[PDB]
Order: sequence, then C-alpha cells, then structure tokens
Amino acid sequence: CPAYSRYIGC
Amino acid sequence: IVGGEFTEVENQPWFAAIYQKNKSPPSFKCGGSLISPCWVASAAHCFIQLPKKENYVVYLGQSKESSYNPGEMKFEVEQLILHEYYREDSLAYHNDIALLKIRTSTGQCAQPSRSIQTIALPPRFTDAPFGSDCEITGFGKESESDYLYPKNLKMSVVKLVSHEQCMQPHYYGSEINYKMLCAADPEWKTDSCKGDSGGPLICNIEGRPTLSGIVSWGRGCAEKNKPGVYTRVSHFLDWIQSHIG
Repeated sequence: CPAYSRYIGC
Repeated sequence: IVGGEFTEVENQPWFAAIYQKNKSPPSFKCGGSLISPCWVASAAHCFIQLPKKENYVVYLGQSKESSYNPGEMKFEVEQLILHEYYREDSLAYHNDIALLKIRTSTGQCAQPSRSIQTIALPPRFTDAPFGSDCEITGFGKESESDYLYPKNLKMSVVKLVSHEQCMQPHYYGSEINYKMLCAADPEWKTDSCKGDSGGPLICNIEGRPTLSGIVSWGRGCAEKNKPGVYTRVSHFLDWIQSHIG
C-alpha cells in the first residue's frame, strides 16, 4: 500500500 | 466524500458499487463507472490483493451501500482487465485503471433506467473550453480522520488543478505525470476520500457529463496543497476502445 492510497483496503 | 451532500443514485446513474465476495455478505470495496452496457471502468488498485474476476460482484443503481436498493442490478464479473503497466511506488499508483465486463446470472448487461445510465468517455481532444468544476461521488469517508464509513451515497464538486500546479514541490512534486489528473477545492473543503477510490470524476464536456478521471490517490482528504489525484481517462481512450469495442 502506497502512502497516499485512498483504497478501503489500505 | 468530504463535504458535498448526500444524494440518490439518479444524480450519478453511472455509479457502480464494487464488492468482494466473502467466505457472509460481500464487502464494499471500490467505486466504478458504467461506460457501456456491459463494461465498468474502475481502479486497478482495487483488485491487486485478489485479482480474480470470480471474487467480485458489481451493483448498479445503489444509493445505500450493502443493502438492497429499489431498481438495483446485480452483476457477475465476466472479465477483469487490469492495465498492463499498473504499478505502485510507495506514495502513489500508476496506470491505475481496470475494466470489468459485467453480466447478470440471466446473461444480461445493464438495462438503462432513471438510476442506471452509461457515462460518456472523453473526446480525443475537443476545440471549445469547458468548465473545470467536476463532480465526484462515492461511499468513502467523510473526513480523513473518520473511522467508520457513511453507508449512503454522497456527491460533491471539485475543480481541476493544472499538472504544472500539481507538480509544484508544495503539492506532489515529481510524483505527478501527464497520465494523472488532479482536482481539489479552492478552499480545500471538499475532496474524495478513503473508500471513494475507483469512482468517477465527472466533467461536463461538449454538453455531456464525461468520465474525466478515476479516483486513485491523494495524501489524506481535503488537505491543503494536496489535491485528489485521478487517472486521466482521456489518456487511455485507445486502451479502453481496444478492449471493449
């Protein structure tokens, strides 16, 4: 997971 | 979605709610956009942890996530296509786009209704300026520091931010390239957020509501000098056309 994810799974 | 308002899916009739099956009702995972009756565009990063079409279900016509919605349509993923150059780099996503060929158990694609409509892809270039205020919608958090998610659909308005601005070191520096689209609120009060990813960035181009971007990343939500970053769909038109045409 990249630091700036907006992904529910991150 | 930070700011904006709660809304029904009739204002975002292309919005696709993408869930993952559980071993046990499915868990909401990402937004998406209907770009033709049988095809949904979304973010490739939504599928990396489990990249099998069998494990996902797509719903069109939903205002309330994870419950039944009048006029709903439930689809299986017949085909899951992730961009061949998808990549993660410790801050952000690259080439972050996925296609989903959808089909019900009885074989159908989407049936247009007041709550289920396709959204137009962007033109190859257009002459004539358009506005840079674009809509965003989804089920994501209402603030970067919220635990818990809102359960009902929200929508809001952001403004496109030039690449040149977004690449300023105060913004994202060299992490932004020509394939990305930044959008933020001039007052930093509305943005897409965690759980809105995959969802649409809708600009009005040549009179058409138009899928200009796909929620991909952003440092926090509605943070000053930190736009939401979107896959620039116009860049992938021939990628898209060569798979769905």
